[PDB]
Formats: sequence, structure tokens, C-alpha cells
Amino acid sequence: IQRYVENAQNSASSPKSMKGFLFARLYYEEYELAKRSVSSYISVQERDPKAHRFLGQLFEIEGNVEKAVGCYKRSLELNPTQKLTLRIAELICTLNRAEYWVERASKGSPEIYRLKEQLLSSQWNQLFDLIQAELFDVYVNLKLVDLFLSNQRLEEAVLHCLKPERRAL
Amino acid sequence: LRTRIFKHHLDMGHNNQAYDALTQIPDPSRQLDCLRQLVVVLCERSQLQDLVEFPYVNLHNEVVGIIESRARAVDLMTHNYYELLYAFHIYRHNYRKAGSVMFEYGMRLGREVRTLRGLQKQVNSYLACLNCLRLIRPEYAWIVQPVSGAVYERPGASPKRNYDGESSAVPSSSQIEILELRDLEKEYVLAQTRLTLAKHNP
Amino acid sequence: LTLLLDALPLLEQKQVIFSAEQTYELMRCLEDRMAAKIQKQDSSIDNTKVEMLRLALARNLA
Amino acid sequence: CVPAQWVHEAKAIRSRRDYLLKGHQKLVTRHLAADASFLGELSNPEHCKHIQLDYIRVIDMLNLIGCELEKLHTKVMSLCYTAKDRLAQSEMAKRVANILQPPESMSDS
Amino acid sequence: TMSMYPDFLKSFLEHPSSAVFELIEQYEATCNTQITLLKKIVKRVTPGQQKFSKTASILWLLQQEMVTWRLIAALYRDRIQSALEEENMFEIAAPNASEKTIVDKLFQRDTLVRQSQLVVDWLESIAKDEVGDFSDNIEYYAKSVYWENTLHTLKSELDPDAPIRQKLPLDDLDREDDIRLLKYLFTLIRAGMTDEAQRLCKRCGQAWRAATLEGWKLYHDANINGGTELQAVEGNPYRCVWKTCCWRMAEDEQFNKYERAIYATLSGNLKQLLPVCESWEDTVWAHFKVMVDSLVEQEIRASIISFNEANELPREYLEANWTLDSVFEELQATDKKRVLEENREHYHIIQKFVILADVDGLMDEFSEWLSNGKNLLLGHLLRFMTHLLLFFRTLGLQAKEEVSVEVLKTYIQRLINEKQIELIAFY
Amino acid sequence: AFSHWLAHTAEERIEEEVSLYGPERHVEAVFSFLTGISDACRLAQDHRLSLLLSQMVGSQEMRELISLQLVDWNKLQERLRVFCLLSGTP
Repeated sequence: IQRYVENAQNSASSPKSMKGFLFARLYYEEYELAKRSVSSYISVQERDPKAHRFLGQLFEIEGNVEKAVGCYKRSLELNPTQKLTLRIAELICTLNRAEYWVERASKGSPEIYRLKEQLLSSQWNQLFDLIQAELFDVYVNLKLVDLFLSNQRLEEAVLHCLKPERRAL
Repeated sequence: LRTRIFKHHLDMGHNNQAYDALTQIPDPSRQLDCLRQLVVVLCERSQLQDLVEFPYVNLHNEVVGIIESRARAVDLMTHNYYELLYAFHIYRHNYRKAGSVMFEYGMRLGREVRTLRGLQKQVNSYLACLNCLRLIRPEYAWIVQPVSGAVYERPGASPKRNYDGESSAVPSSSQIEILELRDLEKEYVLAQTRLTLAKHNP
Repeated sequence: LTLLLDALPLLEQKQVIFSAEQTYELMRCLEDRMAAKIQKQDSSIDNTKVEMLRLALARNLA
Repeated sequence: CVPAQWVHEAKAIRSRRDYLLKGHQKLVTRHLAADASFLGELSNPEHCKHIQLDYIRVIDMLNLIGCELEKLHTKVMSLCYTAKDRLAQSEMAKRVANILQPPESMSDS
Repeated sequence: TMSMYPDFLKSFLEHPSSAVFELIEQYEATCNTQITLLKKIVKRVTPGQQKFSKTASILWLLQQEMVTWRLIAALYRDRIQSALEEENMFEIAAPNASEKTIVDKLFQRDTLVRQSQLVVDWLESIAKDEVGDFSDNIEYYAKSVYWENTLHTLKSELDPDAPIRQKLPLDDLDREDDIRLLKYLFTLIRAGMTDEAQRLCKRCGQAWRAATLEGWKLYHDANINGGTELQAVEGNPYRCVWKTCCWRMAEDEQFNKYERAIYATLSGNLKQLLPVCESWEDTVWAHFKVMVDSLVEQEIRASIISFNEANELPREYLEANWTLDSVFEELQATDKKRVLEENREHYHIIQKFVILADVDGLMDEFSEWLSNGKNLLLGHLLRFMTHLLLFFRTLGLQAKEEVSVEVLKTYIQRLINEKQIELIAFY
Repeated sequence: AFSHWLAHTAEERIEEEVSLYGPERHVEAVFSFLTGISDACRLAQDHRLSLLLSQMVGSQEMRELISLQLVDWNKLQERLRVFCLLSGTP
């Protein structure tokens, strides 16, 4: 494996994203250095889903959500293979276009229905309906009746707390 | 102070040889018009060998916009034939495409003013256009208007499609590549025959 | 023709103008001969010719 | 005559003897290339949508006008003739409009 | 043949007493037996032969039912069985490991691509081969030596490159004989009968054509690549050069149409005249082969396995891969902008839905057609969805309970109409 | 190291020499480019021979097979020499 990193170093000197990426692979097999190598490879050209995710995971945990969007946006729109989805929508939510992205994400993904509701909660009847829709699992039914409580729906909530409560006990 | 520098440098003309200072104006901001008017006053000083060597130092992005803006000003209809040739040299440095189009524009104006002794000049112009076509063998280049002052867009060379037949009433003189160059060759043969008939009269 | 091009280079081909037109005719004649019956070399001659035209343009500017 | 969808069939035959819209009621791509008017093009695009060449349709939509992907698609279209050259020039103009821009610069390169 | 409802439901009786997977395998076998009875025994003479063919097509629906049960069994066995859970040993590799170990890794790691291979193996399983010794393809193409007529009759070098090198040489008979060979080798390559294609190439005297077939395999050294230790080293280390050389040889005209096509299949490219007679299964196979051949090369490039020198013609090869979904959508269209009649077939639409993995989507959607008065025309299709849902819920708790009741209820109502009282009552 | 070294040694001699050879005629050169592979294949562009040529540089047990079989085929009936090279015992 040391001969393999010599041939990688020489090739890079000669000219080379796939060298620099390979170095990252060797590193995976001193993480800060590997991350730096991945960053350079990404800058040179866009290659393999494993490249995109190693850089994007490195930037994600460095807290640098603007670099991670940059990688993952290029990896989606380049057409190589995008299915990052978490950091994009999550980043949009943090920012507070975004609605369209949420709709695209929706298009049985639970945490995604949840982040979607919370986006709507920053951007009352519709919110109440959202809970009703999700509930249609005891703890669903319980957060549903609690946020009905907030909106002000005493009659509906006690029926749809008690219905759950003697569906579970 | 900088707007004074433009006014004062323009009036003297002599200090307006400051090319790296000219280049140091478009890179910070869109004061390209300062370079356009100042480089015209340097063209008025008129040392074109030295003058054209300094836009080798100037960045090519700026040089393309300044020299194209200058080339549209070269369509002044002046007796300065050389300005077209020095534009051709800047085109030579670049993709070369526009030097051929500028020659047909200069041919058109020279045909419009008067005839007869212009026939031998039109032969030289056909030789120039033929040589320029040989230089730029695979790439196409499009004409718009018969020279600068253009109010037409680009009809292309692949839109040979009609709509109803009323949309095929576009002049279609964007596509003035190899086919119209063969028509200019016919104009040359017509001129040769007229001269040979003229030689058989005395 | 190559010798003539060399002479133009020595001279710088300021007034050839006709020659470039003349050169095209020669090229056409060569094409005709080919039809009746080195491409890189032929390109080089054209490049050499272009230099003379550039020199002529410089003279016009002067 | 007893009702059948035979009217389009008869109309189409007449056009061939001597049109595209009548046929609707590869070739479409060729027509677009010829028309490298605007309303007619829009109608053709609508017909294509009804039929649904997808890349070509996307290119047409771009002409009418994620973004990086669209640019890549345009580049692919350019990769795959005087008319073709004109189309390439139009694409370059579109790129210039987009620039008016690092991605645009890359597209220009 | 009315006792066909027994055989499926009899496979049900064994399943309360036993195990899930044999139910689908027995559905493949049961339908397979039913194909034979309808198919056999039928004799067609003159105009009737056509009637017999029509009868076969109707049975042909049972043949399609067997092929579909086989595909359903193959994909669900990979997807649900412990075959997708193993050590990552196939993917533990080093830069010194060969391109073959990299392909063995890609097939282990990429379940989505490996699912495409299971579909290919199925399409190859149901391919039509011409006969060797009972058709003119090989019985009448038993020439003692290659190009005997061109050797015996003038009209300089024996090699296959002599007519690509110069114009007219080959005798018409030798070209006719080569058409039969290459057509038969081509059918064998489509059937996955690679060993038979090599056996025939050697025995027909075409050692050069045999050598081209050998270059399928990627380089494996047992010594370096300890994971799959064989005894001898095998395959060719410049596979990308071989792929490009095969692609270039395919494009070259003055070769037979069947030859250019074998080279196109080997290169992972399409062919043209031979695809005029390409059916749905045959077109699915050619297009999935392009997807596998492009995907493997892209992984090889990303891994840095390919050498720059081997890239003789990158511009001539489709780097992009389409998704399995686009594969079916493009195949689903006819050449004349109509819905493909083969794609529109009620059991073929299911084969595609099993490949996409959205089986349960159609199961709910099909049940809605029953309430809307549709599907009732095809007698098999109603049964099929019943047995298929029953099989899905036993292997994995899947399809909606509502759909199960609606499908089973309509199916039981048919058992009363057909008077299958003991079984119909139970349903 | 030796391979490329051998090439460099047989250079200039194969250099201008093989140069003329190509810009000349005719066969053999195909063999001479093999002594020098991808550029030779590209210049040559014999589709079946092209796929066998990529097995060169391969020490694989392809040798014997193609060797004997091709010879036998020829007996029954610039190509035999290429096969002698891939036999590995030229």
C-alpha cells in the first residue's frame, strides 16, 4: 500500500483528480489530510458517488454546510448519481425554493414529513391538518392531540386522545 | 480625482500612453468606456505597430471588447484602409472568424460609393476572402446587416424550417458562408467576361 | 513557390496583395491537377502567405 | 362518411403530395432544426408534450426560457451542417445570456 | 384442463403444512405443465397451422405465466434471502488487485446492478436458439474447412482480415455459409450459451472468431487476487483496448450483419438490421447489456484500473447509463410512436413491475380496475394477481389487507362459477 | 524497466526507419508497430485481429490455444506472424 501511494504521488506530480481521490481512499484504508485530498480531487473534477459522499461527509462534519451543498448540488445536477438529500433540505430548513425542495423530497419518508411540517411552522388550521394527516401509532396520536390543544380544539382532541388511549393503554 | 484623470489625460493625449493603467481600469469596474475613448486618442497618435503590441499585454477578454468596440468604430467609412488590416491581425490572434465578415462589410461599402476601377479591388478582395476561408476551413461564421448599425439578430444556418411560408420571408443573409462566396466567384467571372469583351472592342 | 514565399519573408511581403489572390489561383490550379490525377506542407504555405498580408496591413497602418 | 378518426389520415396524405400540425392531429427534431413562428414552435412543443426526444424537448424549453445539469444537456445536444452550426451559435448566445457566472464561463470554454 | 384451478390451489394445500419459496417455484412448474397440454398435442396443416399458432399464443399466455413466475422467484429470492448479506470480502481490494476482482466487487456491492444481471440471466434463460443439426443454420453449414469455396475458386491470405483489406474476394457460397454461422453464434450469445458458441467456433474451424469470444473475461491472477484463487491466470489485462477494438470491428462494414451485431453485443453497443427482428425480451436484453457494460467501465475508471493508453475511442462510446426505469420506458415505445403491443400485454406489464420492484403498486391499481369493470376479459390475469398477492404476504408482510380481501373475494366468486366448491369455499 | 528500455534501444532504428516504413508500404509494418500498441491499432484502423492484439503484454495462457488452432486452420485452408507473437514462443 506504500508503493501504491508512491505511484499515486508520482502521477499527481505528472498531472489528476483520480490520483488525488485515490489518496483519499488510501487514507480511508489521517482523516484531516484525506479530507484535504478529497477537497482537491472534487475541485479538479466530479467523479463517483463515493468521491462526492466522502467530501460531502467531511464538510458536513466540519459544519461547512455551504461546501457540502456545493459538492452535493454539483453531484445531483452533473447527473452522475444523486438519490446529500438530508443536508440540502435540512440546510434549507436552517436557513428558513425551499418549499419546492420539500415537495420534491415528499415526492412514506417520516422524518421528511416531519421536517416539512416544521418548515410550514415557520412559513394554524393547515398545521393542525398536517398532524391529522400524519396520524391517519400512539405517539403520533399524542403529539396530534397536543398541537390540536395549542390551536384550540378541545372537543376534537379529547375524542382523539381517548380513542388512542384505549387503543394502547 | 479619477474622473478628473480621464478629462485631463484625454486633453493632453501624450500621457495617455499608460497601457497598464488602461488595463488597470476595466479589471476593477465597468469603466470600459474610459479605455474606449482614451485608446481612440492613442489611435489618433497613430503608431499602430507599437499601439497593437501593447494589447498583447492587456487581458484578452478586455482586448476582445475594446477591439470589437474599436472595429465597430473602424466602420467610420474612412480612407484609413489599414484599420481593417490591423483588426484582421487582432482577429488572427483570436478565433479569426470576424476578419472575414469585416472584409465583406468593407467590400459592400466600396461597391456602393462607385464602380469601374473598383473591379480590380474587388478581385483582390475575393483573393483576401478566399485566403481567409482557407485559414478557417471547418468553422462557420455569420454576417448580420451589411456592416455595423445592426438591427437584425442571428437567423442562423440550421433554421431552414419554415412556419407557414410567411416566416421564410426573413432575408436569410446571415448564412453568408461558402455558398455566397461561390456567388462572389460568379461576380468575379462576370467581371472577367466584361473586361475580355471590353478588350475586343479597340 | 516555396522560394517565392521565402523571398516574401525576406521582404516581408508588403505589396504582394495580388500574390495572395495569385496564390489562391495557384492553389485552384493544383486542385485541378489533383482532379486530373503534403497537405500539412500546403497549410504552412498558407500561413506564410498570411504573414505577408499582416505585413501589408502594418504598412497600411503606418 | 360514418364517423372514424380518418380525417387526419386523409389530410396527412394530401400534405405529402404537395402539414406537421395536421400530421400531429426525428421529424419533429428536424423541423426544430429548420426553425432553429415562435407560437408555432410552442404549439409543436405542446404536441411533443402530449405525445410524451426528451432531451430535445428540454433543449426547446431552455430556448423558450439543476441549471448545471441543463447546461450539460445543452452541451450534449451540441455534441450530437450549416443548420447545426447555426444551432450551436444559438446555444452560445443562450450561454451568453445566462452569463449576463462561473458555470456560464465553463460552458463557454 | 378445467382442473387447472386445482393445481395452483393444491400448491396452496402443501404450503400451510410447509414453506413459502417452493410455492412460487411450483407456480412456475404448474404453469409450465399447462403450457405443454395446450401446446400439446396440436397439429397444424395449411391454414389451420395458423390456428394452431393462435392456440399456442393463447397457451403462449401460460408460457408467459411460467416465465413470469420464474422471474418473480429469482428476484424475490435475491432480495429477501440472506444472499444480500455477507462479509464485504469481495470488495476488500488493493490497487494491485486485477480488474476482474474489481468486477467481482461491483457485482457484490451494487445490489441494483446485480438485480439487472438477474434479469439478464432470466432473459437469456428464455431465449430462442435456432437448431444446430435440425435447421439449415448448422446441419447444412457443416463445411469441412473455412472458406473452402474461395480457396478452391479464385472468384492471397486466408485470414479474416483479407476481405476487410481488399474489395471483392469472397465467393458467394462462403459468404452464405458465414451468414448461417454468425447467425447461429449470435443466437447462442443471446441465449448466454457462450461455451457452446466457443465449442462451435472451434469445431467450425474458426479459431480466430473463437479467440474474440475468449476476450469476454477480465484478467484474474490467482496469485495476486487471493479472494478467488483459481489455478491458472485467465482473461485479458487490456480489456478496454479489447472492448474498443471489438467496437471498431463492429462498426466496420463489409462484415456480415450477424458478425457486426455479435461485436456490438460484446462492446455494449446496439446493432441495426438484426434488431428489426428483435422482440420485447430480446430488446430488453440488448439494452440492459449496454447498461451493465457502461456501469462496469465507469466503476473501473473511478477505481483508476483503466490505463490512459487503452482509451483509443472514448468519443465513440456512450459513457452515460440509463436507469432500469428508462430502459423499460424506451423499450415500451414502438418505433412508430405507439404503445408497444408486447409491453401492453397484461402479464408482460407485471414482469416489468417485478423488475422495477413496484409490484404492490400495480396490485392496488389492478384491484381498482375490478371495481371499474376492467381486467375481466383476460381469464388468467385475475387468478395471477390473487396467487401473486398470496405469495407476497407469505414471503414478506406486504400488500394491503383490503386488496387481499377484494382480490380473494372476486377469485372465490369465480370458484363457485367454475364449481370448485371445497377450495372456493375455503377462499 | 527492461521492456521500455528495450524499446528505447531499438528506437531511432525503428524511429525514422519505421517512420518511412509506414509512410511507404506495406505489411510487416503492422508487425513493426507491435515491436514498438494503441497507436499501431489506431493506425491499422481486421476487427478480429485487433481484439487478439490487446492480449499482447498479457502473459496469459492464451498463447498455446490461439497458436495451434490458428495454424491448423491455415493448414486446412501478416497474420500468422502476429499469432507467433501471441504464442509467446516466436
